[PDB]
Amino acid sequence: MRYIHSEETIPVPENVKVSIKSRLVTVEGPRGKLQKDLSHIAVNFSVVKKGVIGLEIHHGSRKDVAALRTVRTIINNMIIGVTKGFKYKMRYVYAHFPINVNVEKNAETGCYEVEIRNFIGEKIVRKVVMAPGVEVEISKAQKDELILSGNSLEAVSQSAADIQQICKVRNKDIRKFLDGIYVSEKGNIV
Amino acid sequence: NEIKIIHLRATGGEVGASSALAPKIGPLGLSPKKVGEDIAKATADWKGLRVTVRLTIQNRQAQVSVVPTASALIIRALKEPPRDRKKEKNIKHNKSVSLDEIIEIARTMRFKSFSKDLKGGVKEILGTAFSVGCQVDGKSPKAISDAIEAGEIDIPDE
Amino acid sequence: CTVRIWLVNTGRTEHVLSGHKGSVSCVKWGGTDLIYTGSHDRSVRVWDAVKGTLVHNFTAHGHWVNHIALSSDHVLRTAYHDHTKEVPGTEEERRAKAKERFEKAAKIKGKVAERLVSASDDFTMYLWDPTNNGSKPVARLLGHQNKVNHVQFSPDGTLIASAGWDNSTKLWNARDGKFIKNLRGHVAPVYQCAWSADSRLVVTGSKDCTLKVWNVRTGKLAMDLPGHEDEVYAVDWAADGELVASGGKDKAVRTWRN
Amino acid sequence: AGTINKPKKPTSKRKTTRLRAKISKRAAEKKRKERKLARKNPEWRSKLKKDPGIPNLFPYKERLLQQIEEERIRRKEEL
Amino acid sequence: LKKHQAKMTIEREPFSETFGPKAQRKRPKLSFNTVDELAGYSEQSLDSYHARLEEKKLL
Amino acid sequence: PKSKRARVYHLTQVNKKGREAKERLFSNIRETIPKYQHCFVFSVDNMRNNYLKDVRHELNDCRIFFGKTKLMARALGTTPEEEQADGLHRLTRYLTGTVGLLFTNRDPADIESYFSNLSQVDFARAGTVAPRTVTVPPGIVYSTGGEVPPEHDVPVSHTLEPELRRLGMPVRMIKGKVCLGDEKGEASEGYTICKEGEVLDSRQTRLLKLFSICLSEFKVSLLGYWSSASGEVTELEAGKTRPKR
Amino acid sequence: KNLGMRKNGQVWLPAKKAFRPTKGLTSWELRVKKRQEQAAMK
Amino acid sequence: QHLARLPDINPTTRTLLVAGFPNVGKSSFVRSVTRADTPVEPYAFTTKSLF
Amino acid sequence: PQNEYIERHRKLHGRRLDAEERARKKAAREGHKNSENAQNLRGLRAKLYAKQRHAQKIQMRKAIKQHEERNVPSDPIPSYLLDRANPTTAARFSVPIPKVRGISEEE
Amino acid sequence: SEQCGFSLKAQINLFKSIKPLFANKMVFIVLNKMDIKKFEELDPEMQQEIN
RNA sequence: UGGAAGUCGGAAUCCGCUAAGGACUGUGUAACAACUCACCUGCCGAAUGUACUAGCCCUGAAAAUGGAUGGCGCUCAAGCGU
Ligand SMILES: [Mg+2]
Repeated sequence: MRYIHSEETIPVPENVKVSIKSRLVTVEGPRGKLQKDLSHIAVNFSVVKKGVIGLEIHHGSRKDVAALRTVRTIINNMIIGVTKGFKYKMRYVYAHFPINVNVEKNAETGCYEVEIRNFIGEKIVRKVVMAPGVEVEISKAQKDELILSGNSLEAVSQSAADIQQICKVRNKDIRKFLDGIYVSEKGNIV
Repeated sequence: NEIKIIHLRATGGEVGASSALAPKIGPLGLSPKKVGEDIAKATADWKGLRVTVRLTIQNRQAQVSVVPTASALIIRALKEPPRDRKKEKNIKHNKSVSLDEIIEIARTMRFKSFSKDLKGGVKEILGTAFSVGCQVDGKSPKAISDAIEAGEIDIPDE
Repeated sequence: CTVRIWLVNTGRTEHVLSGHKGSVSCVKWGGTDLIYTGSHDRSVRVWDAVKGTLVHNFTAHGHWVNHIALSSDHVLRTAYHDHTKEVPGTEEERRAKAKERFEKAAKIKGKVAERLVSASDDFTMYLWDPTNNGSKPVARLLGHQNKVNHVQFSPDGTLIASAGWDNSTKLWNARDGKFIKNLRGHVAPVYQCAWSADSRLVVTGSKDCTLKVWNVRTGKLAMDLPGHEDEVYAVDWAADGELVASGGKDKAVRTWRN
Repeated sequence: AGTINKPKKPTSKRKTTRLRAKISKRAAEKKRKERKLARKNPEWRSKLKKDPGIPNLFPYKERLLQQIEEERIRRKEEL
Repeated sequence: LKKHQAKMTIEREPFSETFGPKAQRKRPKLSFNTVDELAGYSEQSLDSYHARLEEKKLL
Repeated sequence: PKSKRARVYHLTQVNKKGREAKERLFSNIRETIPKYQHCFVFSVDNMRNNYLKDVRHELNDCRIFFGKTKLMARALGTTPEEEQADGLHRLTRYLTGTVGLLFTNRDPADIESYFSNLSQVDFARAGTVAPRTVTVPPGIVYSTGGEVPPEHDVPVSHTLEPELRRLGMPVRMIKGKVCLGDEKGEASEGYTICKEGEVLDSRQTRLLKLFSICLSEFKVSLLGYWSSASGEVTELEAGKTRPKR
Repeated sequence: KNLGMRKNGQVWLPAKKAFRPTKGLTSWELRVKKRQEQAAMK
Repeated sequence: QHLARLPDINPTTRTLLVAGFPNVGKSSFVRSVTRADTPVEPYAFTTKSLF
Repeated sequence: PQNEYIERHRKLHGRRLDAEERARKKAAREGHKNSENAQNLRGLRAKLYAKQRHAQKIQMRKAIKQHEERNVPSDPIPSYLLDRANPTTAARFSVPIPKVRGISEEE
Repeated sequence: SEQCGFSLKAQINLFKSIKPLFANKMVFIVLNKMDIKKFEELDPEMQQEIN
């Protein structure tokens, strides 16, 4: 069955600018500006109402109709990122060897860099480079906590996932060796 | 001057009920020997039966009481022969108890019952007796409960 | 796992004997108003039936207790009926005759002491004298190569007959429990045995569709009784010794005579 | 599996005349054997097959049932 | 009796009721009844263990 | 649709009720209507409502129905044609949201006095306004979270540590004890569960319930009662204020 | 602000609606009438 | 699995064997004198194996 | 270490901070993983997987049928034969197999 | 102090019962929990029994 | 049962209050506690759920020189049905 018409709606807040041209969505807000290329998905964009963006698919199958929900959630995440932002709090815990975390900002590339030392007494220095637009700070309110903030949810969550996966324990019982850096909180900056 | 209430399970006529009680009443200043003596004195009516004992503790002395439970009342009303707990195990409470005794047990347990009337109280006691495994009036407690619903047996009101 | 005591006139349960962990497979009532039970929890228990209380508990067997037998079952089954074919006039005389028959059958060294033999699935029997020995068995009867199904004292109390699943019936001394002789000739497991009134003969009914009458003094197969088309489940010898009744899977009663 | 980077030996869809003839002969033998087994078959079969009836999503099933009642009543009146 | 002791013990107590997460075995099987018998049994067991040791050393 | 969520089958004793529960509620209400002089409508909005058992036990001579709102409305009768008694359709306009019916033979002033003197302290639900700021102190986390003094308190169970971490407390396990930061209460600030005037969400109310901190109360607000003799409904204080449908 | 908790922790996710691509073809009252007619037919 | 987790006890060496009723401080004494991690709790039969 | 030392470690220190959520996510991914295994395994491994899944489905259907039907010997034997393992127990003088395949002398 | 849940008579009886296992050995009775109750605070007939 | 409070086991599995709640579905404790599921109520809003059947697709077992719908290649076909 091909469905003749299907549509979705995305509300836009008052202080948010949205510009779509050739399925290239640019969303600007108080916190910055984001872009996303959605040219791989067949969708007709329109302005159905003042402050509401309409998404239409004509003569589409169930798969094509279902893709519009993903497009809606992606654009809503961009809007939330430029309005409130995204923040991931991570905790690093240890048993014997204290994990040393150093955060620097590379001046030439403009990206943050996280260096991890003394992970279960290892002599190697782990280096993980954040996605651009993601800021990392060592928290002062809580013990052994990093805070990753940004406008792109995908970039923030992927940077958190890279830091989590760089400190992997190998050839040890994970019921006994509990050392690592884990995502402890997800939310908005505002 | 603070009053503490401690509920435990004890066997009547035994001093060893304080064995699991002494580690927590020791710091409270209570003497386990006299606490067990008071427990045995309170539970001398309930020889061989697992009963619930309430301890009220204030100024480092304990007052003992026996909280009545439906299972203990039914097993006491069964009037089984005296037995040795250590040598005779895996017993079954298969004797018969009268409906008047069931109604008296329900009247005793009215202070715990949330039911509206003695019919519901007697039905709760009959269900407890059915779980125990005894008979009522030579018949099944479930059958007498069904008869009380169907109206053949009249339960007095209050 | 219970034994209930019923009053026959009213149909009311007076006592319930509980404490067994398995099915109570056999019950006897002795002349001292003691109830003996054997159960599948490898236990043989003695109860006072007036109070309904447990007096003795024996846990010597290693598997299911199949059968129990008393030294005075032959006179306890018949009470005051005996060879005279006449009954006493009054109930007191009848009770006195029954009591004196029980005492004559149950006297051990001048005092009344009922002896109990228990046949189990651990290939063994045990002999108990609760009056004189208590919880210590008189003897352990060994020699069967398979489970023992039925066991019975002789009417004179000198012999014990046991039927086993090893195709054999064995004879034992009823005093010290020593093995005497083996009655060989059955080809399927022997299910039941029964004594004659004069303690000369034992009839055994087996799974091999046959009854066999054995002379115990010569230790020989006196008579062979075929005719059942299927397995034999129940065998009885009459108290006056006139008839032997058998029944089983062939759905027909068979009475045998001399 | 690493099929894309290191494919294995291909499975040929090109037939051989010997295999084609053998498959045709076995198909003919199988249909003859099925005819023989259906002839010799002792399985019970009904004289009248179980008819499935009228579908529920057909919008005029009620009018069809009305017509069936009316026709049966008319046939009973005529007979 | 020896040809059936193992099957008899397994029939009396299955493996799952003896050891494991669902075991119900609480009382062990002992070759001694009293403390004096246990002391004599331990002395005889130590003597037999030692004697087996010198016999194996000599062999 | 081959791609679908596999429904779990429940191997549990209790089944779904269905239409027979609705018919039983209909029959119970329609058979308790003629036996009682007054029918109160009460509301308990955004409350835990487990103290209605105590209310039922106290008012043993009365009958309390706490079923579905539309089911009770159809049991009473929404229109004057289908109403069971004279004027119950005038009582049905109060049945919006979480409501209950109270069939009684007592005096209306007695019922109002009982429900005005009924006082109970209850755990807050989501959406309520926090009356005060709750802060778990740094160091060993105790059972009450600092409401009682720590000398009178007991350490919290070590099985609650993953639940506290999931609810957002940055707690850790030190030698078998749940601690907020360090065992000596260093290098970590206290955890503010809620602030005064802040609308509580379900995470904060779950944290307060696990720390046994009650920030609300259980109030039963009477909207109006119907009398069988008069045949008319009397409007009360909460009845004049609450929306009707 | 949202009061409920989301199971996977993505609190920014919107309150989704059910995926019903055939929504709006038939009305509720017509479906009630069809329910009555189908029940009588059965 | 139980044999793998069993402690190693040499029967022919210098040994201090602590015994008595439950809840009398045996595990507390062993924790005080040795490095063994045996639990100390106020309920009876906290220690259910040889340490 | 001695006795239940891993259980003691879990009591004293807990587990990894992501263990519960990762176990939940893996249990949630089991459906996609089972479909991928059904559509992508090859050969004898695929045949054994399909057979063992067929066995699981049969056992699950039996369990569901028993849970639906929760709310609803043969030959006479004596007492001493009860609770034992007993067999079920179900002119032209023709044998059960009157004709078999003939064997030639070279075979 | 009998805070273990068992009487001093029971402890002495257990010691006397397991005394035959102590043959050819080295026995020390350690009175624990001296911060709670001293040996001098006992009944002198208890003290005579311990002695 | 040393301990076993729905949740190591064996067997029973009833009643009240009910809107509904198992003499308990799992996590958990030494035992409790605590959490959770079944079931019920409030919010929301219109179509769903299960089991089978028929099409096409994937798997449903393969060795060994490099190769075959005849080859190129073909994806609203240059495949399949009419
Ligand atoms: Mg201890």
